[PDB]
Amino acid sequence: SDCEPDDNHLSIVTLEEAPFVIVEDIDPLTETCVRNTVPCRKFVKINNSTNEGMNVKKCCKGFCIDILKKLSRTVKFTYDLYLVTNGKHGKKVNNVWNG
Amino acid sequence: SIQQQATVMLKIMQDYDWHVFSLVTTIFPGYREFISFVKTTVDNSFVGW
Amino acid sequence: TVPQCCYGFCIDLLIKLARTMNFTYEVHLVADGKFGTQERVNNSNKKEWN
Amino acid sequence: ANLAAFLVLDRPEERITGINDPRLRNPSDKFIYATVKQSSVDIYFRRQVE
Repeated sequence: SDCEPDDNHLSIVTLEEAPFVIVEDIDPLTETCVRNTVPCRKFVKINNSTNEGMNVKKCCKGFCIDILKKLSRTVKFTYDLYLVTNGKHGKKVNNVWNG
Repeated sequence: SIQQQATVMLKIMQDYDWHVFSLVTTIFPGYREFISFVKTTVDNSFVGW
Repeated sequence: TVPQCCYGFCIDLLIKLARTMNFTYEVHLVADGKFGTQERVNNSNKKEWN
Repeated sequence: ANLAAFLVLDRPEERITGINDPRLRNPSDKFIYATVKQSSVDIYFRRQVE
Protein backbone atom coordinates (compact mmCIF):
# COMPACT_ATOMS: atom_id res chain seq x y z
CA SER A 1 0.00 0.00 0.00
CA ASP A 2 2.89 2.36 0.83
CA CYS A 3 6.06 1.64 -1.17
CA GLU A 4 8.63 2.65 1.45
CA PRO A 5 11.50 0.22 2.08
CA ASP A 6 13.02 0.10 5.55
CA ASP A 7 15.38 -2.01 7.64
CA ASN A 8 13.52 -2.19 10.95
CA HIS A 9 14.07 -5.96 11.17
CA LEU A 10 17.73 -6.44 12.12
CA SER A 11 19.17 -9.93 12.55
CA ILE A 12 21.17 -10.43 15.76
CA VAL A 13 23.63 -13.23 16.55
CA THR A 14 24.36 -14.17 20.17
CA LEU A 15 26.62 -16.73 21.85
CA GLU A 16 25.78 -18.65 25.04
CA GLU A 17 29.26 -18.70 26.54
CA ALA A 18 29.59 -15.53 28.63
CA PRO A 19 27.61 -14.95 31.84
CA PHE A 20 25.99 -12.01 30.01
CA VAL A 21 24.00 -14.61 28.04
CA ILE A 22 21.99 -17.04 30.19
CA VAL A 23 19.47 -18.14 27.56
CA GLU A 24 17.60 -21.24 28.73
CA ASP A 25 15.04 -23.64 27.29
CA ILE A 26 11.41 -22.59 26.85
CA ASP A 27 9.17 -23.56 29.75
CA PRO A 28 6.00 -25.28 28.45
CA LEU A 29 3.87 -23.58 31.12
CA THR A 30 3.47 -19.87 32.06
CA GLU A 31 3.73 -17.59 28.98
CA THR A 32 6.19 -19.78 27.00
CA CYS A 33 8.91 -17.54 28.49
CA VAL A 34 9.61 -15.33 31.49
CA ARG A 35 8.04 -11.87 31.61
CA ASN A 36 11.40 -10.15 30.89
CA THR A 37 13.30 -11.83 28.04
CA VAL A 38 13.92 -11.76 24.28
CA PRO A 39 12.75 -14.46 21.82
CA CYS A 40 15.90 -16.29 20.72
CA ARG A 41 15.78 -18.78 17.84
CA LYS A 42 18.39 -21.51 17.34
CA PHE A 43 18.77 -24.24 14.72
CA VAL A 44 19.41 -27.48 16.63
CA LYS A 45 20.69 -30.65 14.99
CA ILE A 46 18.29 -33.60 14.87
CA ASN A 47 20.82 -36.34 14.11
CA ASN A 48 24.58 -36.70 13.83
CA SER A 49 24.48 -37.94 10.22
CA THR A 50 21.78 -35.48 9.07
CA ASN A 51 22.55 -31.83 8.33
CA GLU A 52 18.88 -30.84 8.67
CA GLY A 53 18.14 -28.53 11.59
CA MET A 54 15.03 -27.43 13.45
CA ASN A 55 14.46 -23.83 14.58
CA VAL A 56 13.45 -23.81 18.26
CA LYS A 57 12.64 -20.63 20.15
CA LYS A 58 14.29 -19.86 23.49
CA CYS A 59 14.09 -17.18 26.18
CA CYS A 60 17.11 -14.86 26.21
CA LYS A 61 18.25 -12.95 29.31
CA GLY A 62 21.40 -11.22 30.46
CA PHE A 63 23.26 -7.95 30.86
CA CYS A 64 24.17 -7.54 27.19
CA ILE A 65 20.59 -8.47 26.29
CA ASP A 66 19.40 -5.70 28.62
CA ILE A 67 21.77 -3.32 26.82
CA LEU A 68 20.23 -4.47 23.53
CA LYS A 69 16.76 -3.83 24.97
CA LYS A 70 17.79 -0.29 25.91
CA LEU A 71 19.24 0.23 22.42
CA SER A 72 15.96 -0.98 20.90
CA ARG A 73 14.01 1.40 23.15
CA THR A 74 16.20 4.36 22.18
CA VAL A 75 16.70 3.80 18.44
CA LYS A 76 13.07 2.53 18.24
CA PHE A 77 13.66 -0.50 16.03
CA THR A 78 13.02 -4.23 16.28
CA TYR A 79 15.67 -6.93 16.57
CA ASP A 80 15.65 -10.67 15.87
CA LEU A 81 18.23 -12.71 17.79
CA TYR A 82 19.92 -15.88 16.54
CA LEU A 83 22.41 -18.27 18.12
CA VAL A 84 25.69 -19.33 16.50
CA THR A 85 26.00 -23.07 15.92
CA ASN A 86 29.44 -23.04 14.22
CA GLY A 87 32.04 -22.22 16.86
CA LYS A 88 31.99 -19.68 19.66
CA HIS A 89 33.76 -16.60 18.27
CA GLY A 90 35.36 -17.62 14.97
CA LYS A 91 38.85 -17.47 13.48
CA LYS A 92 40.25 -16.70 10.03
CA VAL A 93 41.26 -20.20 8.94
CA ASN A 94 42.32 -20.44 5.28
CA ASN A 95 41.04 -16.87 4.80
CA VAL A 96 37.57 -18.07 5.87
CA TRP A 97 35.70 -16.65 8.86
CA ASN A 98 33.18 -18.41 11.10
CA GLY A 99 31.32 -17.78 14.34
CA SER B 1 -18.03 -18.71 14.32
CA ILE B 2 -16.21 -15.51 15.25
CA GLN B 3 -16.08 -16.64 18.89
CA GLN B 4 -13.46 -19.30 18.10
CA GLN B 5 -11.87 -17.12 15.42
CA ALA B 6 -10.96 -14.63 18.15
CA THR B 7 -9.34 -17.41 20.19
CA VAL B 8 -7.42 -18.62 17.13
CA MET B 9 -6.16 -15.10 16.40
CA LEU B 10 -5.13 -14.65 20.04
CA LYS B 11 -3.23 -17.95 19.96
CA ILE B 12 -1.51 -16.94 16.71
CA MET B 13 -0.47 -13.60 18.21
CA GLN B 14 0.79 -15.37 21.34
CA ASP B 15 2.84 -17.75 19.19
CA TYR B 16 4.63 -14.73 17.69
CA ASP B 17 5.13 -12.99 21.07
CA TRP B 18 2.69 -10.20 20.15
CA HIS B 19 1.58 -9.27 23.67
CA VAL B 20 0.19 -5.81 22.80
CA PHE B 21 -3.15 -5.43 20.99
CA SER B 22 -5.17 -2.66 19.36
CA LEU B 23 -8.88 -3.36 18.81
CA VAL B 24 -9.85 -1.04 15.96
CA THR B 25 -13.52 -1.93 15.47
CA THR B 26 -16.57 -0.46 13.76
CA ILE B 27 -20.21 -0.26 14.80
CA PHE B 28 -21.64 -3.40 13.19
CA PRO B 29 -24.40 -5.68 14.54
CA GLY B 30 -23.21 -8.64 16.58
CA TYR B 31 -19.77 -7.13 17.25
CA ARG B 32 -20.39 -5.89 20.80
CA GLU B 33 -20.58 -9.56 21.80
CA PHE B 34 -17.28 -10.19 20.01
CA ILE B 35 -15.60 -7.27 21.79
CA SER B 36 -16.92 -8.47 25.16
CA PHE B 37 -15.74 -12.02 24.44
CA VAL B 38 -12.23 -10.95 23.43
CA LYS B 39 -11.98 -8.66 26.47
CA THR B 40 -13.07 -11.48 28.79
CA THR B 41 -10.62 -13.86 27.10
CA VAL B 42 -7.65 -11.49 27.40
CA ASP B 43 -8.51 -10.71 31.03
CA ASN B 44 -9.17 -14.35 31.97
CA SER B 45 -6.02 -15.78 30.37
CA PHE B 46 -2.78 -15.86 32.36
CA VAL B 47 -0.66 -14.78 29.36
CA GLY B 48 -1.20 -11.14 30.29
CA TRP B 49 -1.46 -9.38 26.95
CA THR C 1 -18.16 -27.53 60.31
CA VAL C 2 -17.62 -27.88 64.06
CA PRO C 3 -18.05 -24.74 66.21
CA GLN C 4 -15.07 -23.02 67.82
CA CYS C 5 -14.32 -19.79 69.68
CA CYS C 6 -12.28 -17.26 67.69
CA TYR C 7 -10.88 -14.22 69.50
CA GLY C 8 -8.14 -11.65 69.01
CA PHE C 9 -7.46 -8.32 67.37
CA CYS C 10 -9.69 -8.95 64.34
CA ILE C 11 -12.71 -9.99 66.40
CA ASP C 12 -12.22 -6.99 68.71
CA LEU C 13 -12.16 -4.67 65.69
CA LEU C 14 -15.28 -6.37 64.33
CA ILE C 15 -17.06 -5.96 67.68
CA LYS C 16 -16.11 -2.28 67.80
CA LEU C 17 -17.36 -1.72 64.24
CA ALA C 18 -20.62 -3.54 64.97
CA ARG C 19 -21.14 -1.50 68.15
CA THR C 20 -20.50 1.77 66.32
CA MET C 21 -22.64 0.89 63.28
CA ASN C 22 -25.33 -1.17 65.10
CA PHE C 23 -24.39 -4.27 63.09
CA THR C 24 -25.19 -7.91 63.88
CA TYR C 25 -22.18 -9.87 62.62
CA GLU C 26 -21.85 -13.62 62.08
CA VAL C 27 -18.22 -14.76 62.07
CA HIS C 28 -17.25 -17.66 59.80
CA LEU C 29 -13.98 -19.43 59.03
CA VAL C 30 -12.49 -20.12 55.61
CA ALA C 31 -13.37 -23.62 54.43
CA ASP C 32 -10.25 -23.78 52.24
CA GLY C 33 -8.08 -22.39 55.04
CA LYS C 34 -6.20 -20.07 52.67
CA PHE C 35 -6.37 -16.39 51.75
CA GLY C 36 -6.97 -17.30 48.11
CA THR C 37 -5.66 -15.70 44.92
CA GLN C 38 -5.79 -16.28 41.16
CA GLU C 39 -4.34 -19.77 40.68
CA ARG C 40 -4.05 -21.85 37.52
CA VAL C 41 -6.31 -24.92 37.31
CA ASN C 42 -7.50 -27.33 34.63
CA ASN C 43 -8.20 -25.28 31.51
CA SER C 44 -5.52 -22.86 32.67
CA ASN C 45 -6.77 -20.07 30.36
CA LYS C 46 -9.19 -19.05 33.12
CA LYS C 47 -8.94 -17.00 36.33
CA GLU C 48 -11.03 -17.98 39.35
CA TRP C 49 -10.84 -16.75 42.94
CA ASN C 50 -10.65 -19.31 45.75
CA ALA D 1 45.99 -11.22 72.52
CA ASN D 2 45.17 -14.24 70.34
CA LEU D 3 42.34 -15.32 72.65
CA ALA D 4 40.92 -11.79 72.64
CA ALA D 5 41.08 -11.70 68.84
CA PHE D 6 39.44 -15.13 68.57
CA LEU D 7 36.58 -14.28 70.94
CA VAL D 8 35.45 -11.30 68.82
CA LEU D 9 33.92 -13.29 65.97
CA ASP D 10 30.38 -13.80 64.65
CA ARG D 11 30.01 -17.57 64.89
CA PRO D 12 26.34 -17.54 63.78
CA GLU D 13 25.58 -16.61 60.20
CA GLU D 14 25.05 -12.94 59.40
CA ARG D 15 21.47 -11.72 59.76
CA ILE D 16 19.51 -11.16 56.56
CA THR D 17 19.68 -7.45 55.74
CA GLY D 18 16.86 -7.77 53.21
CA ILE D 19 15.91 -8.94 49.74
CA ASN D 20 19.15 -7.53 48.30
CA ASP D 21 21.29 -10.27 49.85
CA PRO D 22 22.76 -12.54 47.13
CA ARG D 23 22.26 -15.55 49.42
CA LEU D 24 18.48 -15.23 49.13
CA ARG D 25 18.54 -14.22 45.46
CA ASN D 26 20.66 -17.23 44.49
CA PRO D 27 18.84 -20.44 45.48
CA SER D 28 20.75 -23.36 46.95
CA ASP D 29 20.01 -26.79 48.39
CA LYS D 30 21.89 -25.94 51.61
CA PHE D 31 19.58 -22.95 52.29
CA ILE D 32 15.89 -23.52 51.47
CA TYR D 33 13.29 -20.80 52.04
CA ALA D 34 9.79 -20.26 50.70
CA THR D 35 6.43 -18.67 51.40
CA VAL D 36 3.38 -20.49 52.80
CA LYS D 37 0.98 -20.65 49.84
CA GLN D 38 -0.50 -18.45 47.11
CA SER D 39 -0.94 -15.46 49.43
CA SER D 40 -0.27 -11.75 48.92
CA VAL D 41 3.46 -12.46 49.22
CA ASP D 42 3.15 -14.86 46.28
CA ILE D 43 1.36 -12.15 44.27
CA TYR D 44 4.08 -9.63 45.13
CA PHE D 45 6.79 -12.06 44.02
CA ARG D 46 4.87 -12.89 40.82
CA ARG D 47 4.38 -9.23 39.84
CA GLN D 48 8.12 -8.46 40.04
CA VAL D 49 9.85 -10.62 37.42
CA GLU D 50 13.35 -10.57 38.89
